[PDB]
Amino acid sequence: KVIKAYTTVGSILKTWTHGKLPKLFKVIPSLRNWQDVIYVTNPEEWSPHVVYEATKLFVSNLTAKESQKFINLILLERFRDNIETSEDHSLNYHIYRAVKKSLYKPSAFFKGFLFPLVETGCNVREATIAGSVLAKVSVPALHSSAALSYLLRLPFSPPTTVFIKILLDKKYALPYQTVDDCVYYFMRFRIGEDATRVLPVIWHKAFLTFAQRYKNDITQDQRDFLLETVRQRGHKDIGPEIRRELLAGAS
Amino acid sequence: KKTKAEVMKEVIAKSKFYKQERQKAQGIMEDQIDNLDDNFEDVMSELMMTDLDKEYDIKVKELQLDKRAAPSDRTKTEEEKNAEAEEKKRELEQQRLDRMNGRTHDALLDQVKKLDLDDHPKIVKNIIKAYQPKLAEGNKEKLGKFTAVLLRHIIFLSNQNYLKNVQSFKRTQNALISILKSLSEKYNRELSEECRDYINEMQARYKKNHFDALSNGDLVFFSIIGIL
RNA sequence: GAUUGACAUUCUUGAUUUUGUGGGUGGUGGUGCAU
Repeated sequence: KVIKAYTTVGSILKTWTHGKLPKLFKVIPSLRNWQDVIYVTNPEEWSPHVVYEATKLFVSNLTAKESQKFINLILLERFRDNIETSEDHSLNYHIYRAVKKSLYKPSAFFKGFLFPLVETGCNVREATIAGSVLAKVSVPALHSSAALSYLLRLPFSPPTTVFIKILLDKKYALPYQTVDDCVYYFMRFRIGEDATRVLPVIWHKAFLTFAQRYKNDITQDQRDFLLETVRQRGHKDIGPEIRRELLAGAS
Repeated sequence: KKTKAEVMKEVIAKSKFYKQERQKAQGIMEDQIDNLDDNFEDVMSELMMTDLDKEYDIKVKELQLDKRAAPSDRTKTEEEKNAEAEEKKRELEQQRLDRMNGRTHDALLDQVKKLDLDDHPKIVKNIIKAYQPKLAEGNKEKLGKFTAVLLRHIIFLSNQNYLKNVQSFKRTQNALISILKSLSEKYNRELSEECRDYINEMQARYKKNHFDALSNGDLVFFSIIGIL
C-alpha cells in the first residue's frame, strides 16, 4: 500500500486556490511510483491552478514514456471535457497557460498532444483554438517542419488544413522536404479529391497564404502545375496576386 | 437596504472564501508535515523499479541535415508600396517643415588597403562592411569606428594628388560617398561625434595658421555633410 | 555545459538551446446571410 495522505491532497487540490504545494507531490518525479500513486489519488476532480503547476512539474519530468503515462490518458481528455462543457466554449486562461508551460519539452510533444488530438472529437472551432494557442508561443522549428510533414501525410480533415495553414503563416524558412511535401499536397488534391470533394474559401485562403511567399524553392514545372492549380481552382481573389507571386518567385 | 445587501453578501462570501483558502493552506501544510519524508515508510514496500515517433524524429533529423529558406518576411502589392512610399514622403516632408519652422582605427584602413589605386578601395571598404555587419553579434564599436575611419579616409584622400587618373578618382569618390551615406543612414550617432571633433580640430588648425591650414578636403567635407 | 525540477548552498532533467542582429502587430472577439 501507499502512505495515503493522498485523500487529503485530493481534497485540497479539488478546490485549490493559491499558495504552496505538498512536497511529496513536488518530488513525485524522484519516487518510482508516480502513475501508480495518481491512480489511487484518482483526480477526476481538478483545480485549474493545480492543473497549471502539476503540468509544470510534469514537464519537469516528461519524456515520451512519461508523456504517455500522464498526459495521454486523463489530462488531454480533461481538456476535452473542459472545452465541451464550457457552453460558450471559453477554454480558460488557466488551461491555456497550462498548455504554454506544457509546450516546452519538444522530445515527444507530437505524441504528447498532436497525435491524440486527431483521434476523434476535433471540430473546426476546437481546431482554430488549438492552432491559435500553438501560434501564440515558442515552437521547435525542426519539429514544426516534421509536424507539417506528418500532418500533411495524414488524411484530409479541415481541422488539419487549418492546423497546417497556421503552421504556414508561421512564416518559416522552408526545407526541401516540406516544399516537396507541399507540391505533393497539390498532387494529393487532384481529379485526388476534386471530384470527391469541393474546396471552398478556407482551403483557398490556406493555399493562398502558402503561395504568399512560400515559393523560393520552386522551378518552372512547379510554376506550371501551380498555374494549372489556380486554373482549375479559379476563385475571384487569385489573378493579380498569384500571378504576382508566380512572377516574383525564384528557383 | 440595497447597499447593505451588497455589502453583507460580499462580506459573507469573502469570509467563506477566506475560511476555505485558510483551510486548504492548512491542509497543504499538515499533509506536507505528515507526508513529505514520512512517505519514507512506503518508499520501499511498494515500488516500481515508436515507429511513427521514429518517423517524426527522422524528418526532424533530415531537416537538421539539409534545409532551405523563405525569401523575405511578407507578401504585398506595389500599390501598397506606393501608398507607404507617399506616407513616408509626406511624414518626412512635414517633419522637415516642422524642424525648419521650429577592423580599422584611423590608420589600420590605410595600412590594409594602401595597395591599389582607386577601384579596389571601394571594394575593400565593402568587404570590411560585409565582414562586420553580416556576423554582427557584437559588432557596434568596430562598426562606428570604421564609419569614422571612412570619413577621415576621404578627408586624407580628397586632395593628395589628382593629376593621376582623374575619372577613376571621380568614380571612386562618388561611389565612396554613395556607400558612406547608404551605410551611415542607420548610423548617425557615431559619425556625428567624429564630424564634431573634426570641426573642433580644424578650428584649432585655423587658430594657428592664417589661411594655409584650410586643406581643400574641407570643401568636400562641408559638401558631404550637406549631403547626409 | 544551453537550459530545465531544486533536497538552503548542490545534484534527479539535455538543445525546447543561449546571445545578439532584425522583424510579423496581438484574434477564446460582437454585427446581416441558410441554422
